[PDB]
Amino acid sequence: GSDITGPIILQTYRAIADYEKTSGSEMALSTGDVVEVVEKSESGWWFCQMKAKRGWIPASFLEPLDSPDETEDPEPNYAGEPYVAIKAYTAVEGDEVSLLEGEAVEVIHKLLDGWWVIRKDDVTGYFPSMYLQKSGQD
Amino acid sequence: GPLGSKQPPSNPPPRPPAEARKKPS
Repeated sequence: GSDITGPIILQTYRAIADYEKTSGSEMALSTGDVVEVVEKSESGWWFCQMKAKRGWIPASFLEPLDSPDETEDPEPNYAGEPYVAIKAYTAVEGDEVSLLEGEAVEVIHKLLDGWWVIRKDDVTGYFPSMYLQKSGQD
Repeated sequence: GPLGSKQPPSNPPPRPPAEARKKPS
């Protein structure tokens, strides 16, 4: 059930909310359950395998069970980098932002919870990481 | 049938839970 530390180098995480998929993919999450991440990305969607099956689960809803990594540790810099909206979406909440297909913006912080913080026309808010792409520097 | 890598869902993950924010701990 629990051997000595060594050949065990997985990313264990613990959930804290009842998330039942969403679309024709992902995986079911029950508060208290642990997931052994197999693959991870920046889109905010994580790939983890459970005692049964694997899939995609929300990192935000997730909560490190003991993973020494404790998820990527970015730095919220007001400097940020310019990003261009690659998807059409309208703000549904005060925190979230509102952008169209091509409405550039200035990121203020990039997190693994998916919904990134984007300041469009001096309006920092929440907008999916994937919903926009990078387009700064040289 | 390996065609590349594990593609991500077509819909972003739901916002974090209130219990998680109100209580970071």
